[PDB]
Amino acid sequence: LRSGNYQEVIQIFIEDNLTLSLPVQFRQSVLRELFKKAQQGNEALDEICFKVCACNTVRDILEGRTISVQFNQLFLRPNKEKIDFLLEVCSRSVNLEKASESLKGNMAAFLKNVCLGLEDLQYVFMISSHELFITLLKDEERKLLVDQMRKRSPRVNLCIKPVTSFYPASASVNIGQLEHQLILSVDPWRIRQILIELHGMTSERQFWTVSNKWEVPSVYSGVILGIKDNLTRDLVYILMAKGLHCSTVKDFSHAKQLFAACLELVTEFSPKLRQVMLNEMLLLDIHTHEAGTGQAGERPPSDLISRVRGYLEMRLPDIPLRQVIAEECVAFMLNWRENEYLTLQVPAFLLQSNPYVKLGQLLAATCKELPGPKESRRTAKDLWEVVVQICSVSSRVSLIKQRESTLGIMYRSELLSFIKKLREPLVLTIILSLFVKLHNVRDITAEHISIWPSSIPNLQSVDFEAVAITVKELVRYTLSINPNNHSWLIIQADIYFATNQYSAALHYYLQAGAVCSDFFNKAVPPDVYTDQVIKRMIKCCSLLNCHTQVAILCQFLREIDYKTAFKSLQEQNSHDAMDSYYDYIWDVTILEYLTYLHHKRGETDKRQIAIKAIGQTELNASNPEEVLQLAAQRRKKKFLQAMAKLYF
Amino acid sequence: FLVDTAMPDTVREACDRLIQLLLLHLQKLVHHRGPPPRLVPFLDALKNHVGELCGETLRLERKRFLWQHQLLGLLSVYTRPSCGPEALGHLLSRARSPEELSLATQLYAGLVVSLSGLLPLAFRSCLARVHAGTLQPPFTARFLRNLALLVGWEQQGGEGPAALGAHFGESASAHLSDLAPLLLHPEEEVAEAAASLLAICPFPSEALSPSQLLGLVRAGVHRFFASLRLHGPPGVASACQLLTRLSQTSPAGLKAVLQLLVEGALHRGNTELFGGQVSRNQQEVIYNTQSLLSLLVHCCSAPGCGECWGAPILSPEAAKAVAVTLVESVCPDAAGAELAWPPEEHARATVERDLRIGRRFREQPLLFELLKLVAAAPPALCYCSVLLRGLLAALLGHWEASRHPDTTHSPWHLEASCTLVAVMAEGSLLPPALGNMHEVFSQLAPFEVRLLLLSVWGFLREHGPLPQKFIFQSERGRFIRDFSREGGGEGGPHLAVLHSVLHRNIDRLGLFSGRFQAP
Repeated sequence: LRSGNYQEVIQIFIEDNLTLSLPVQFRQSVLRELFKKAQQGNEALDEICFKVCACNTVRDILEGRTISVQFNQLFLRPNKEKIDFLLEVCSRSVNLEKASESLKGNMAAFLKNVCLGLEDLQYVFMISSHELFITLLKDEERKLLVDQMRKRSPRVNLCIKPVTSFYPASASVNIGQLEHQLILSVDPWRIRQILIELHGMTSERQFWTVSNKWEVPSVYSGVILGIKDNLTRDLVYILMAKGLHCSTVKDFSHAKQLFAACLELVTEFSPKLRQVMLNEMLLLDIHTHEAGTGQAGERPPSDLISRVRGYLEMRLPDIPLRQVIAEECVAFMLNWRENEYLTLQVPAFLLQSNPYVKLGQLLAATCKELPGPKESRRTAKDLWEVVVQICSVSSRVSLIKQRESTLGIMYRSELLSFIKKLREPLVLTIILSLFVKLHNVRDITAEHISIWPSSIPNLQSVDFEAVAITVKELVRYTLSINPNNHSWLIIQADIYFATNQYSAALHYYLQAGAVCSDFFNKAVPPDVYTDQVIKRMIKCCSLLNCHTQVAILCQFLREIDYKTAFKSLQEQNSHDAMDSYYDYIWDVTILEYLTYLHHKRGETDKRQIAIKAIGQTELNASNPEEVLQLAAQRRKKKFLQAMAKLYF
Repeated sequence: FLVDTAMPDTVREACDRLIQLLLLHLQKLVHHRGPPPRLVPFLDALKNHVGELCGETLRLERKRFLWQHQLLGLLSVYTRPSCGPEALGHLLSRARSPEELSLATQLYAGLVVSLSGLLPLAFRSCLARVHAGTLQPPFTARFLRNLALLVGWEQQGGEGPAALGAHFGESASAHLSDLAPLLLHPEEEVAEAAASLLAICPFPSEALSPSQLLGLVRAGVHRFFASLRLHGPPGVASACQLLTRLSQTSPAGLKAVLQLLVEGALHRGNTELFGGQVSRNQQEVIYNTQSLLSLLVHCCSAPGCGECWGAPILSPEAAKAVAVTLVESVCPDAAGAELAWPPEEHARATVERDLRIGRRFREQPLLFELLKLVAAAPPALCYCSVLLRGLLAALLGHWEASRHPDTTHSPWHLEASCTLVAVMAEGSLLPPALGNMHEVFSQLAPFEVRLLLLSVWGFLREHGPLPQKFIFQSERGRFIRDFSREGGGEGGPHLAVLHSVLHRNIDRLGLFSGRFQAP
């Protein structure tokens, strides 16, 4: 070790594994010092560290002792070299036919357990093929290990071709069989061939109607049924229908193939069909990008953005247009923080023509001006009137029941659907803040609220029922899009506290704390367990009769609400395990009140429990201001985790 | 009758031709004129027997599966209620072979070309049956394992899943919160089938909710514990994978997985698997310990060749979490939670707490193992300084009260001192010169080892197990405690006592002088 000849030292350990003359603590110490040397520099010492560790582990197994942590660390990335060196140390130190049954059984069980810890199955063969492994255990459990480990990751094969009993005796059999293949078909070229032969066999029968599950929008039905050629019309209809159906079932590649085939087909004889199909291809590319290419926060390939910009500035009246394509384009712009274009580069006529573009421009303007104290208001206002006019009723009448007679540029259902297409967090939270500001005019805490006006015009015309529907839907959707969003959990908990769903309110306050803290591992930041939030979970506990929880939650505040804590502790109709939760009370005054409360009621056992709870050196009020704070925060954490278990 | 009578051979071929014509005519009637949809009374009575039809199709007889599977597809396309997901769910809950399962994929392919969202509805139908008295737990475990088969078959995606477009893993990804109660399901078939599914079923692409994550981790650790009590080391794989994947969702998921595992393991239940006091075989304890240490190191190691002999670095944050949960479980009062070490005169002030820590260590040998795991990350052992000082004080008191002329009459205390010194030196809280001291513990009378442990206490007073003394070496990514830079970190005055002990017992400690040299 002084001279650095570590290989012969590893050989000494291998040989001593036979004799056990070297001390085990000596082996541990040299292993530690070798690892310390490897941690500083001399990267070649990592191999020596594994070698001495493997020898130590094999000896420990022979002496019937546990497997070291470094042994599993070194097999976190199993290698042929590592595992073979371990196996040869295993074989060279076992001393077969003279090791007795103890060494053999221990060492064979170690071989099993090192087989178990391998992520790669071929590693588990090349141990199971090791001679010591085959000699050590038995002649019957090896196949058991191999088969029980094979079904760990068994290979699954599933026929994807739907069965077909295509037994061609009559023409009806053939026509139905080819219809079955076409409907089971997913590739555009096979569809084209099937339709060509179907037209060849028949005289004048169309073939776009051999399946009612194929669907085409009505805005395109007039322009798609006007094709003079029967076969071309049939093929275009089938390609559109199956492309849309594949888009519904998230079969992106097949839909793209069908769409490319129809697109290259329709260029020869129709410009209107070509333009409609370019719009469809743009929509498919947007959806495919957002589904597969997105899902992790990566920018568009900048060519989809150019196509979206061209489609927004298209302005062609002859082409049939789908409002869903424009809505998806606006959502695509809003999700990838393309605020500059929607704010400045958007054409003027598009705002007055498409309400979706106007709403997107307003949202981009109100999101890009957030750092501005007064500049933000100039657009947050206009957004406020446009949204409140959307959620208003002109002239018993209900916005949800009618879905008309609204003063806004969009229906409430259309507004909700458009918001549902947005994933960008800033836009989503701005919409949440706007609708929450609409919720409390005629509470709940949600971020950027002072940027919207308070006084509103035509308060009576505002159907607040539709507004409340929209806000509950939006909070649940946002909690779905980011389950680990603490502020949204606070919003939902405030809602449930307002709706007297005090259990669900407590539960969502706890989710918010588990997000801010790490399941209440840390002190939950006071900006989220505010005095409001903590007092509302207090009130939820009170109204669920979780009164001792009220007491523990009363001290969670900046000032311990001794009034509400003592009021709740006085309650005897409790569903919160009064005596089991006094440990969570770090406050001496609350526990003293508990002592007097239990003494006056004759509860000798509870009085003794509370007295012992006070009689703690850590809870002494004379502690030097650090023991008490640590005890208070640890009781906060453990009480919040008990609430987590009792509520989620 | 017609199917059974399609297999007088003139009547048999008349019936085969009849069934071919009937399948093709039903294909015409089910879905045509795409104007109310066509009504098939034949299939209108078959929606009442779609489950029985699936059962006869899963029989997979020469031609019966072809004919009856085509008929199930036509029933699914025909029935406006779309029994296609119902058929798929009954297949999944009653298919017994990968070809019986292949019937489901063929049905979906024959239906995905005409229907949408079939698998999610099949899954929810099966699970609604499951959590009720329906789909009796054999059927439940069948559906669980068949959905696991589907999820994996998509996950090993080839032409099958791609042309199918099933999204089996993604479709099951939204049903995580139903399989977790099935982890708590009393039927171990159901429990472990849900364990397998959740282990491989991808988590929500957005995130895992504090409720979702907490319940999933609770059920995963519950599966781990029940299967470790029941099945042993080889039987925790699905719960372990589910828990580790839950750990990789977020640092909150990691710490939740580890803390639930710790609380359940240090619980009075699940403790006989691990040498905990209140006769058990030692081999099974050793290899259960290896099992959860493997799970712990898998969760703790930073994911992601760094040489063929190197090992992944354990995250100091995960080992710090292990240290803090260790401290909470063993020494909860933490009246002396400060990491630096107080004067040895304070030991008599906290005799009860330190004796409680020593008794907890004696009852549970697994505590030392977690100490070594924490010491694997250099900065993490600083947070164990309370437990280290308590164990050191308990050992010091025992050696004060040890009247034996040697130390072999107190095996537990001797090994506890040796292992405590080894843990402290491994975490680089002691210099190597003062860390080789545990080897000569066995050849010393109690007062020499007491003075030696007092020297350890003195060194940890002068230096202190503080994370800020650990400089993060970015070249290798591991924190390094440089005792040379600390000043007197090689035990300047602390090695004097050790050398005096060596000199006094030189007749027995002569050959060990090489472990305490200055370099």
